[PDB]
Amino acid sequence: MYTFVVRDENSSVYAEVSRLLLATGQWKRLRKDNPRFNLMLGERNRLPFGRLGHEPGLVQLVNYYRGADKLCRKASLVKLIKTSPELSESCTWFPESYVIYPTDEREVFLAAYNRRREGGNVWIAKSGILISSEASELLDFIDEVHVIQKYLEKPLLLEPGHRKFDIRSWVLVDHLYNIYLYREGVLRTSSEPYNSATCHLTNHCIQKEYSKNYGRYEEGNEMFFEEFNQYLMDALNTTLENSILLQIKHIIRSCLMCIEPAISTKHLHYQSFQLFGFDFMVDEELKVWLIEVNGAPACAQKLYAELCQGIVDVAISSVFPLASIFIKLHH
Amino acid sequence: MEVIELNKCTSGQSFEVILKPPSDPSLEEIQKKLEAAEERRKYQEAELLKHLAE
Amino acid sequence: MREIVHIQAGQCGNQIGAKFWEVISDEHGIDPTGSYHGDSDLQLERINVYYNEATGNKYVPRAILVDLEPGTMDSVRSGPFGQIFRPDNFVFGQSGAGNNWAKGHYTEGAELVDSVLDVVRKESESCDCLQGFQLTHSLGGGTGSGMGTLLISKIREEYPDRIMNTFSVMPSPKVSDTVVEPYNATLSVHQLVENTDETYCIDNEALYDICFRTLKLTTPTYGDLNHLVSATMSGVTTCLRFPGQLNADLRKLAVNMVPFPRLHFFMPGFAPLTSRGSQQYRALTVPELTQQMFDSKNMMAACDPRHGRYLTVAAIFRGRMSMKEVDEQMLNVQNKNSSYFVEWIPNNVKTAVCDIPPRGLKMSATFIGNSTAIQELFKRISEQFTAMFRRKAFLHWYTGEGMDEMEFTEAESNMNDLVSEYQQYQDATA
Amino acid sequence: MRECISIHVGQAGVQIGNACWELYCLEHGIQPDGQMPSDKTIGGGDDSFNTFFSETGAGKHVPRAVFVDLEPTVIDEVRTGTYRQLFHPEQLITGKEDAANNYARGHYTIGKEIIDLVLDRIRKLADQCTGLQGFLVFHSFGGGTGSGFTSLLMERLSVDYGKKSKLEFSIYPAPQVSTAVVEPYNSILTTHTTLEHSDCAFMVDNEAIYDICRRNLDIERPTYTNLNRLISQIVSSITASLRFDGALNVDLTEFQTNLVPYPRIHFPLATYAPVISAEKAYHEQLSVAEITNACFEPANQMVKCDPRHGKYMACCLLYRGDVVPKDVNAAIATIKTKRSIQFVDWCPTGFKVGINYQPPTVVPGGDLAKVQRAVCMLSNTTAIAEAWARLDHKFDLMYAKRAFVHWYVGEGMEEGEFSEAREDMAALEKDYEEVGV
Ligand SMILES: Nc1nc2c(ncn2[C@@H]2O[C@H](COP(=O)(O)OP(=O)(O)OP(=O)(O)O)[C@@H](O)[C@H]2O)c(=O)[nH]1
Ligand SMILES: Nc1ncnc2c1ncn2[C@@H]1O[C@H](COP(=O)(O)OP(=O)(O)CP(=O)(O)O)[C@@H](O)[C@H]1O
Ligand SMILES: Nc1nc2c(ncn2[C@@H]2O[C@H](COP(=O)(O)OP(=O)(O)O)[C@@H](O)[C@H]2O)c(=O)[nH]1
Ligand SMILES: [Ca+2]
Ligand SMILES: [Mg+2]
Ligand SMILES: [Mg+2]
Ligand SMILES: [Mg+2]
Repeated sequence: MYTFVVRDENSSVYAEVSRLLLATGQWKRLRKDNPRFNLMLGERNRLPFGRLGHEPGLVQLVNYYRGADKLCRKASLVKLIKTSPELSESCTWFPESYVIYPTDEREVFLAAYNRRREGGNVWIAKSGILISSEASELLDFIDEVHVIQKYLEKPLLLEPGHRKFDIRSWVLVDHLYNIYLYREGVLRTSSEPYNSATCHLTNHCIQKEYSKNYGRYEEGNEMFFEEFNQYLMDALNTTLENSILLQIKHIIRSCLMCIEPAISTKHLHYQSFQLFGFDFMVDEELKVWLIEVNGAPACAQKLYAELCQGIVDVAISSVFPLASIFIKLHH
Repeated sequence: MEVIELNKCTSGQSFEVILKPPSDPSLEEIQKKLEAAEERRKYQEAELLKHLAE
Repeated sequence: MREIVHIQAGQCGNQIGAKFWEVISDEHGIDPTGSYHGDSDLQLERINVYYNEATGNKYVPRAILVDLEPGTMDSVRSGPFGQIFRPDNFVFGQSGAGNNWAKGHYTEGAELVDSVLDVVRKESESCDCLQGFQLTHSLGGGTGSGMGTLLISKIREEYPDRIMNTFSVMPSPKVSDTVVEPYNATLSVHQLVENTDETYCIDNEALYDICFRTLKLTTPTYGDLNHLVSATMSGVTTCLRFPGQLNADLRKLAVNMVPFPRLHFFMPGFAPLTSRGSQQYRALTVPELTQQMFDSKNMMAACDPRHGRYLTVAAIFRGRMSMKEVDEQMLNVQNKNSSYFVEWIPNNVKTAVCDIPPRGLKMSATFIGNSTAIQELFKRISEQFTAMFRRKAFLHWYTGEGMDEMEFTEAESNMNDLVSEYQQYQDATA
Repeated sequence: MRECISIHVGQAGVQIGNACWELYCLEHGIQPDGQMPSDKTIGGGDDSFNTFFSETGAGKHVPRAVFVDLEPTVIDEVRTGTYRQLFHPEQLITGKEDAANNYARGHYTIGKEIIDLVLDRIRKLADQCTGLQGFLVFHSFGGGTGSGFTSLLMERLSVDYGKKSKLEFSIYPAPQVSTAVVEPYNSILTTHTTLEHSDCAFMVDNEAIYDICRRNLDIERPTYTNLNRLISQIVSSITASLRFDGALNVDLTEFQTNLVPYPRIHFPLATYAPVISAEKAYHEQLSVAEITNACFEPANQMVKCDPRHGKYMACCLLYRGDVVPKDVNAAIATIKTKRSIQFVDWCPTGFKVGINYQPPTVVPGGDLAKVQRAVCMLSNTTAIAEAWARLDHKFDLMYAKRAFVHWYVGEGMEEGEFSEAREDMAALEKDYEEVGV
C-alpha cells in the first residue's frame, strides 16, 4: 500500500488525482501532518521542501519543483530570460519586457520607449491590468512590483467575430525531467470584436463578467485543438502542428531546459514532478509568443479526467508501480 | 578568474581564486543558575517526602 | 556496574519471581549452585546488574523474597534454584493476608515491612551505583498487592531518586481466586500510578486466552501461565542484562517510554508464543517475528491495540539475524500502520538487537508498548469494582481492618481519572 | 606554534575522538607506544604537529586532549584499548551514572558536580601551553552529557578563556541510529545555550554519513565504528592545516575569519569526496575535476540539504593528494558554468584553496580505500538551515503536548527555558532566510 497527503484543498487538478488514487485501492490518504507518506500534494506557498526525503524506508515524491517559481512569476520570468545566456537578451519568442518598482528598469524602459515614439508604441502593465500608449500613465498606475511588456498590437484574429485569443498548454515534468506536453490545449477566446481603439483581455473570468456575447461561438469561450486546427486548414491553408505547435514545443523545451540545473531532483533525497500551464499569444504572421507560465494551473472541464489520469500514470505510477496522451519533448 | 596570495612549501600549496567581486555571563551568574536549579529539585523532593510523611 | 534490587512479594510474586531467576540464570550460564559454566563473555559483561559476586566466584541473585505466609517460599527453597538465593534474604511472617489488601497494607504487612527494608538496605549499601528496584507481585491478592504497594511507598521514601519498576499481574474472573480482587487491584493501581516509574501490565485474562486459544491448552495451569510471563520478563530485561545501546538502564527506558508521569503502564508482547516442551524446530523469519510481536494475540494485556494509539514502543530482537532486515521490517510496520502511532511524538519506536537468543529458540522478539488502549484494562477492573461497591458488598473485610469507605472512593476516582487521561491523548492531534 | 586542546564529551564525542586520534597517529607516524621516530627533537618541539601533541622527556607524544563522560563504560575502553599508553589517566575523566539522555540532568544535576574537576584537568593542559589558541569540542546533540554538560562547559570556558577560540564538531540526531525520543529537545536546548560561546561549529548529520556508508562503502547496516571512521577522515581534513605546514587555516582564528562573516551563522556545511569501498577490486581513480564536482552533490554532504536554493558566504576547498592549482582552477571554471552557485551580494564569489600533497591516510583493515587524491569542501551556505527546520518541527510537535517535559522540570530546569530556546532557534531560522533569500 502506498500513502499520500493533501495540503492544497483549493486544487481542482489534484483533487481529481487524489480521488483517482483512492479509486485504485492501492493508495491510502493520511492526515495532512503525518510525515510517513510516499506522495505529497503540497501547498502553493512555503512548501516545506526541507522536511522531504528524511524518512527512512520511504521513497518520497512531491508535486512541485523547488525553484520553479523563477519561471512562474511575472518579474522573475523577465529577469530569467534576460540574464540567462541560454535565452539571452536576443530572444525572439518573448515580448520586450521590463521590471518596474512602485515609489528596477525604469530608466531602461524609458530609454527604449523614447525610441519607439520616434518614429506602434502600445504597452501593458501587469502585477488589475492597464493598457496604454502613455508611458506617464502606466508609471502612475504602478505607483498607486509590476512588469511593463510590449502589447501585441497585431494579434491573430478568429473569424467570424474578428476576436483575439490565447493558447493554454499543459506540461508535465516528471522526476526524470522528461518533458511531457499534453495532447489537448485550449484557446481562451474573446467573444468581442477586437477593437484597435473586455475585448483585449482573454481571461475567462473577465469574459464571463463583462461580455454580452459570452458563449455564442463556442462553449464558455473555449475553442479546442480539433476545431482550431480545422479553422487553420480552411482559412489559412495550414495546420496547427506546423504553424504554431513547433514553436510552442520549442519554447517549452527552451525554458525548462534552461532552469533544469537549478531545480532537477535527479540525485536528491526526494523527487519532484510538476504540472505547468504555458500561455501563448500568436500574431498575424502565425508567430508564437510566450506570455507567462503558471505553476499551479487549473484545467478545462472536459479535459480534467484525461489529464489527471495521465499525471497518475506518468508522474506517480512511474515512481510507485501499481499491481499515450503526452508528447515527449526530447532534449 | 584571478589567482591571488599563492603560497608554496614542501608539504603543499594554498591560494585564493576570485570569480567575481561583491555587488558573556559571569562565573557568578553561572553558579546561581546551577544552584537555582538545585533548590527547585530540593523543593520538589521535600514536597514528596512531605506527601509520603502524611 | 549499575545494580538492580529485585523484590518478589506474595504467592504470585514468588512463583513468577522464582521462574524469572531460573530463566535468566540459565541465559547467563549460572547453575543452581551459583557457579558459572557458560561459553561466552557476553554472559558476564553485565552480570553485576542482577547478581552479587562472592568468594569462589559464586553469583548470588540480588533478590529479596517476601510473603506473609511461609508456604510458597518453602516451595522455592525446595525448588531447582532454591539454593541460589541468599538465605537471609528470605523474609516471611506466619499469619497470611487472606486475600485482603487492608491486611497487607495496614496491619499484617505493617508488622513485617521493617524487616524487609532492613534487607533492602543491606543490599543497596553494597551497590556501586544502584539503579533502582523491580517488584514482582499480583494486584488481586493481599500480600503482593497490599504489602507490595506498602513496600513501594517506603522504598521511595528512603530512595526517592532511584527508579521503581514493577511486574504487576492483573486479576481476571477467568482465573479468579476471590470476588474481592477488583477491590485489591483498584486500591493497588491507586498506589502504582503515584509511586512507580514503570509498570508492565501482565493480565491473567490475556495469559489464559493465549494458553487456550493459541497454544491449545484446554486446561491451563499456573505453570503454563508463568511460562509466558518468565519469557516476557526475560525479554523486557534483555537490554538491561546484556551489552546494548538502547534502554540499557531503568532510567533511560523510562525517559523513552513515559511521556507523562502517570501514563507508565506498559503492554508487553512476545513472539514466538510457545508452550512448555513444545520445542519447535523451525525458526521464525524476521518478517514473521515482526508481524506476530505486534499482533493482538501476542499481547500479555487483554487490550486491542487497534482501539487506541501507541505513545511509545520498544522492540527487542534476540538471536542471530540480519539487522538490516530487522530495520526494514520495523520501518514497514510503522509505515503500513502509521495511524496507530501518535504523530506528535516523532520516531516513537526504538529497536534493539541482542545476539544471544533465549533457551529453546533461535529467534525471538519482545514487545513493550505504551498504548492508550491499556485503558480497556482499567475500565474492566473499574466495572467489576463498581458492581460491588455500589452495594458496598464485601467491604466489611476491609472496614474491619480500619479502612474507611472514602479510601475506596478516592482509589476508584483516581483510576477513572487515569482512564480519562489515556482517552485524552488517544484523541489528541498535531 | 600555538597549541590546541581537544575536548571529547559523552559517548559520541569520546568514540569519535578515538577514531580521530588513531588517525592523527597514523598520519604523523606516531605509534601506540607514543613514540615518533621521525621527531628528532626530543623532549620538546616547535613543529606544526606539536599543536596537537606535547612531548615528554622520554620522547612520548601525548594528545592535548581530555575525554569526559558521566559514565565509565566508553572511556574504560580507551583506558584498556590499543592507545592506552598514549593518554595519561588525568586526561580521562569519568562519573558513575549518566545523564539518561536528559539535557537538564547533564547540565544542571550531574554537571554541577563534575564541572570544577574537568576545568581543573583542562587547566593542567593549558599550563603546558606556551600560546594556547583555543579548543576543539566533540559531542552529540542527542545525548544528555553531549548536550547538557557540553553547554555548561562552553559557558565556563568562555569565562576562564575569554580570548581563546572554540570550535565544535557536533553530531546531529538521526532516527536510524538514535537511542532517544527526546533528542530534538536536547538539541535545541544545547544549541541555544552554546550558540554565543561557539565561534565555528561543524555539524554532522548521522543520517548523511549513514547513507554514505550504505551507498558508497556497501555496508548493509553501518555501526558506530563505520560512521566514526568516516567522520574522522572529515575531521582530519578540517584539522590538517593546524597539524601540517601550510598557509590556509593555520590557526582557529582563521576558521572564523574565512568561514564566518556573521557570528550566529557559524555552521559551515562540509562535503567530502571520494568515498570508495576497500572491497572494490577494480576502481578507476577520480580526477581533480571529478572529486571537485562531487563537492556539489548533496549525496556527499555531511548534512543533506540543497545549496542550490540558498546562498554562499564563503567556500574553502581542502585537497589531499596529487593536486596542483592549475587543475583546481580548471575544475572550478567548468563547474561554475554548469552548476547553480550564488553568493550573497556582500561577499566575493571565490574559493580559498588548500592542497596537502600527502594523500588521505586510511586505517589498516578499514572500510575506506586508499585514493590518490581527495577533497573536503567547507562552505557556509544558508541551505544548512533546513536541518534546523527539521529539528524545530519535531520540537514543536512534542512540546505542544508537553511530552517528556516533566523529566526536565524534575531535574530543576524551568519550562520557560524550552520556549526561550525555541525562540532563539526561530530567530536563527529568520536570520538564515534574510541572508539567503
Ligand atoms: N556518529 C556517531 N554518533 C553517535 C555515536 N555514539 C552515539 N552517537 C549518537 O549520539 C546520540 C546520543 O548521545 P550519546 O553521546 O550517545 O549520549 P551521551 O553524550 O553519553 O549522554 P548520556 O548517555 O545521556 O549521558 C544518538 O543520537 C547517537 O546516534 C558514535 O559513536 N558515532
Ligand atoms: N504582452 C501581451 N500582448 C498581448 N496580449 C496580452 C499580453 N499580455 C497579456 N495579454 C492578454 O491579457 C490577458 C492577461 O492574462 P495574464 O496571464 O497576463 O494574467 P493572469 O496571470 O492573471 C491570467 P491566467 O493565469 O489565467 O493566464 C492574456 O490572456 C492575454 O489575452
Ligand atoms: N500468573 C499467576 N497468577 C497467580 C499465581 N498465583 C496467584 N495468582 C493470581 O494472584 C491473585 C491472588 O493473589 P495471591 O498471589 O494469591 O495473593 P498473596 O500471595 O496473598 O499476595 C489471583 O488473581 C491469581 O490469579 C501464579 O502462580 N501465577
Ligand atoms: Ca620534538
Ligand atoms: Mg497567471
Ligand atoms: Mg493465593
Ligand atoms: Mg552516555
